Amino acid sequence: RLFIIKPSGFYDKRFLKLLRFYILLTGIPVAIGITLINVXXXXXXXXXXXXXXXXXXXXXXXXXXXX
Amino acid sequence: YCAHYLIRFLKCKRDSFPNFLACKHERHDWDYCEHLDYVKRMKEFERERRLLQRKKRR
Amino acid sequence: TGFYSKDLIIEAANTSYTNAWALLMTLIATSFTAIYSTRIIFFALLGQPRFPTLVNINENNPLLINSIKRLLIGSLFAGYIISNNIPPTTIPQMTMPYYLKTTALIVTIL
Amino acid sequence: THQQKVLRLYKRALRHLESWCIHRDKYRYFACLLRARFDEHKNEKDMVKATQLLREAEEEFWHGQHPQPYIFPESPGGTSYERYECYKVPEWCLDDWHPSEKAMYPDYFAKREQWKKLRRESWEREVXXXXXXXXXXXXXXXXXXXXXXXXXXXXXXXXXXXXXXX
Amino acid sequence: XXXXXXXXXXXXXXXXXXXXXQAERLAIRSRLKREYQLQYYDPSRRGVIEDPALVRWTYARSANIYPNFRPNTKTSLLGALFGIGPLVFWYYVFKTDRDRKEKLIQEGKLDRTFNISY
Amino acid sequence: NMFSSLSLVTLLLLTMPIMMMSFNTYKPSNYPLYVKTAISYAFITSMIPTMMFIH
Amino acid sequence: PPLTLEGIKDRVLYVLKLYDKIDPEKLSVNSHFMKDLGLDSLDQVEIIMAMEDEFGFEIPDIDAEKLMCPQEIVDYIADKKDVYE
Amino acid sequence: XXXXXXXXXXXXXXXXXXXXXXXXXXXXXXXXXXXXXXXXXXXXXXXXXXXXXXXXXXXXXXXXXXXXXXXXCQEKDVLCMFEAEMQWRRDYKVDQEIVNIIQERLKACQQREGESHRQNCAKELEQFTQVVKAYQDRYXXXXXXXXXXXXXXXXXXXXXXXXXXXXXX
Amino acid sequence: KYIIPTIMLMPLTWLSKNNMIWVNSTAHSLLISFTSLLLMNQFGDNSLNFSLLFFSDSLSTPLLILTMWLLPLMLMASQHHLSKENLTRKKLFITMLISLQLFLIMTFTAMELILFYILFEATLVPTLIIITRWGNQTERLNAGLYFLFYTLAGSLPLLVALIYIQNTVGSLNFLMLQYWVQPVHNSWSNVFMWLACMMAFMVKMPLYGLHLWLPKAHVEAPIAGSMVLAAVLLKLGGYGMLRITLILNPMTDFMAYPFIMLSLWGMIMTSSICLRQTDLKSLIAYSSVSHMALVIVAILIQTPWSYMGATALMIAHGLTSSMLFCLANSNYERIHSRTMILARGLQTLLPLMATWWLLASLTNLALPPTINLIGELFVVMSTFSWSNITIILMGVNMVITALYSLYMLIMTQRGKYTYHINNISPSFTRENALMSLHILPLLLLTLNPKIILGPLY
Repeated sequence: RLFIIKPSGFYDKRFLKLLRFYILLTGIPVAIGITLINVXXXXXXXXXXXXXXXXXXXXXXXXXXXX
Repeated sequence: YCAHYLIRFLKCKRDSFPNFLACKHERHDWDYCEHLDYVKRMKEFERERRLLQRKKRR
Repeated sequence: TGFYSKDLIIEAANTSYTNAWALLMTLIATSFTAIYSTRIIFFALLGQPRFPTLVNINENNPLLINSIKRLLIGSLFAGYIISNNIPPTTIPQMTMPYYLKTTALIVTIL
Repeated sequence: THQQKVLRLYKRALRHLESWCIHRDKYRYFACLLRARFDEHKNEKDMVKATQLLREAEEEFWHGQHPQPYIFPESPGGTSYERYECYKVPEWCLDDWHPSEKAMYPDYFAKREQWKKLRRESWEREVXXXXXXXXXXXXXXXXXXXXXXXXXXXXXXXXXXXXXXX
Repeated sequence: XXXXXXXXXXXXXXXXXXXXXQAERLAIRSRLKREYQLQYYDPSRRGVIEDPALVRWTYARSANIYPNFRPNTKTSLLGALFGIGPLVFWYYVFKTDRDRKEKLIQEGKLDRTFNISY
Repeated sequence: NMFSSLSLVTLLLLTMPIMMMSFNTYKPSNYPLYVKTAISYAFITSMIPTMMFIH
Repeated sequence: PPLTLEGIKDRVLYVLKLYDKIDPEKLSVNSHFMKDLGLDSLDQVEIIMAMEDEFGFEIPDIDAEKLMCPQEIVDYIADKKDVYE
Repeated sequence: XXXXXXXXXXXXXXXXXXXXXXXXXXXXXXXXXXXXXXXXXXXXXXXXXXXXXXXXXXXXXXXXXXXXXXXXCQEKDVLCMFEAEMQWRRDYKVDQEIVNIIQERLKACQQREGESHRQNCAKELEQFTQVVKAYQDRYXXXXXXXXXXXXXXXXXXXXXXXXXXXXXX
Repeated sequence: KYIIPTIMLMPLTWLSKNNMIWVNSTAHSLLISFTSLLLMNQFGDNSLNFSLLFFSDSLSTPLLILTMWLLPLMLMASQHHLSKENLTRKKLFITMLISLQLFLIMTFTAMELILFYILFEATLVPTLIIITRWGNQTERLNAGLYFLFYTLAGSLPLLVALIYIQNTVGSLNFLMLQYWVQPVHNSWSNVFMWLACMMAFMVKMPLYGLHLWLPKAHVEAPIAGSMVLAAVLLKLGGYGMLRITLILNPMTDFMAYPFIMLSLWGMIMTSSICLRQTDLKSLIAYSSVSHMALVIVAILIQTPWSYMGATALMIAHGLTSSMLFCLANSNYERIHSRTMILARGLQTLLPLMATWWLLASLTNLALPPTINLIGELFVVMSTFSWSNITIILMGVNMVITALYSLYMLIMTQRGKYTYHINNISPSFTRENALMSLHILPLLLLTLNPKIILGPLY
């Protein structure tokens, strides 16, 4: 057994823990973002009829989060 | 240039399967036509050398 | 596995309209490969040991045996799997049995 | 000094000899030949003749000077790991370690704290002893050894203690 | 820069003047080392030491610009030809290439048919 | 159809240690062995499309 | 493999005994080569070079004059290469 | 589909007559991996597609056509120019991606033939040369950055060359 | 939407108690920067005007987002400084940044030239007070006077230039109205009309001649390193060169020809000096000359491909050079000198900051497509259509782009540090956060760089 070369480590490893804790905290809407495609329907290609041009979303294809 | 015997090599490769190294009959055809084609190209060079000797006499 | 890679280039190079000085320079280099390859064997490995240090330990580890032995399959069967399975275009070996074909093998011997 | 200049060239000549020769038995043959060449002039002391040979020693040696000489392992300069393999950590970084992590393995921290307290007390005594040396400028060539036996520590304490470990 | 023989141990004599010359070099070497020795070997410091020689090295390039250059002579004009000069050098290079290009567009087209980018 | 799917597997296998590099799960002394195991199965997944290429 | 303080002294003494120029009975370890052992001015440089070949090769030109005794040379080689903990 | 041409149909049929061996390594691995996880991926994709049920149709593509061209209205006035300048920029942004489709037709030809390369196709080669040459002359590609006011001068420059050359012959 | 909440930062710092201040100034600024990305990105074929001409929409400016990105970052690295002095002095030099942020938003948003001019020179006033105070080394005034008498000497000719255009040809105003502009007939009287519009932007965007404005501002440090990020904002603050060259003088490019040749030599000679220099901050100061010289080349070609590389490099350099200065500040706070040779030691003493040193250095070179590969390479590709000779000169510059970065690395990658005893703690939690907030936004631009280069993209 030896004492070996020493670094700081305590300041270094804590920052990576503090960074990832706030990635994981906003990693929940990333998980919801997958289910938004799964549960809710995205978009279908269809010809528009003369009745309404824009309602809520004017023209948006793919992803419900875009609308 | 070979065309006919060269196409036969691809026929062995089409139904090759595991252990595809065992194909000698198709490989021998590529060594027969190309050797005759190289000899035909060598014959054209030999004909040009023979024509130069006859032209020098006149 | 040398003939299936190195020797195919030398045989193909001789039948060309390309530069003669470039062709002659490559032939000296093919025979030059034998010098530094033997300079690993004869200079260091072969003969009396030079003795680098008093009491030097050299032993085979379990991690070493599993690496070198399985590299031997790749260094021997390379001319069986890669050369045969891959579809080629235009055969080069046809002309000069002693001047072009034999010269690739004779350079390594000489 | 005349004696030092001969020894410095002779040390270089032996290590430069093993670059030309391959085998160790052939190395010993040429080593005896080099001894006979220098012993002929070593017998008598000269002021003009010996100094002429010293400048002559640079010749012949410089004619065969670059066959890529061997420095063997970790050597000052040369080739193959001069400062490599040993990255090391400074002694200043050891005390810089934060709590909680410093609590792990307390045997290394407590022993270092005892040496640090001894170094702090001896620093005042070492400063007076260093200026006590007779020069009255600052220093002459090299650092002076300790005279006192009770106080210990010869001038520098952190010079030998805590350096590097491979 | 290198001469016919590389300088390392060439031309050395003991004499009397050279013996005192090495004594002069060690006198300053030991003087500047001891003031470093007094600053390095104490735990009470904690910080980066100044050193007057290193500060004057940085001051040599960052400052001492306009205190110098007061003797301009012919050396300064030679430096101007190496600076403002090469700017005029490319003026007869880029224009000649452009006049070569501009003539091709109007008569005898050289530009590729499969070109659309910029 | 299998040629397109299996080709991306070799690309993904090499990036999996990089995905687990940023903390994720704790691996003491096993990280040098984890690289060995990742490339070992990457060779087998690359052998099949080359065998498909001969066919 | 790590080097021991007792092992390094025995290794240096073994090389000096087979040198042929120096007597194996006259000098052991404590006796200095400068006064006790019959060694020339040029002989000390050759003996120091052979000792470096067996162990870790490190020999300064300035420190070559300071080292003469086999007991002192064994301690100087161990301290520079970091030995005995 | 519809817009993209490509090849009509690929053959792809195995015979396997020479050598008994272990049938085929390519055929055995294809049948095994189809039911291993490829069948599970098809089942999971069908489970999510059925779970959608209600879906919005949406307009997607917008109309807006002509509204007077730029080479009809003149003189510096914001009321007339703005509608004309928006029309030209609409055409220029679409024509950037028109070429992309024709470029991808040439990309599809290169892979499908391989050994033939330039010996066959010909239809995709002729279609690319006609459009790019027209794109180089009409839609800037030489007359600096995009501007609708400068485009009319670029069209006038090509028209002046047609009037001068035909009059001589 | 953008202005008004930025103005409300001024009463925020003064009303809050002495113990806080820094918590309120940083947190509230971050939520305003989130809302800038929320609304400004939406555009049609041609980007339609925001409202009345006070602050307008963005046509080819995602560079406003960068100003909002540095809006909290210009407070993070300045935390080490200012703390020793009075509480009233702390509040003053946060509000000078708020005033900078107030005027910098106004420059990029407002689609104008007449009122843009009185916001262009208006950024110089808060930076002057910032530079002339808190400077640790001397010659603050030999850099402070040079800060104005380079810029104002070149920019005051815009009063005789811009007003001369609107008196003859309609009015400048909206730029969306600017289609009245007829091509210049090219005469000896029209020479000084073009020069006066250019010389203003020839100073802020440094060349080979009249370039000494920039190194004096960087070497003589204002406050710590966070104010040097605002000096990076001044380089990209002269963005009107994208607008003037395209609209005001479209036919004029014959007089641009000598100015390209000046900037082309401001690539080899500006890089050569950036090798043997002593100061760590100076080796970023001269690399910033050559990196912004690439943009000046791209503008004067006027090709649609070059503006793509021009707009990319404005954002690319704005987050890479500022990243490098934060690393220079992190060594300046520990060693207390800007010398490269003296401050030597990475990995051994600075274990995690050394990886940030690597990522910042390599981004100056052409890495996998982050932003600088979309920046630099696009200009080099566009220069060949101008002339074939360019890449022979431009390729040599690509060798020395490594010689900025690697020479900064190697001269710090030696694990000696014999003279240095300080720098016990490697980096505080805020110091490592600074380094991440510069590279990770560029790493997110790998997926979609549409909001990084957009003049008709």
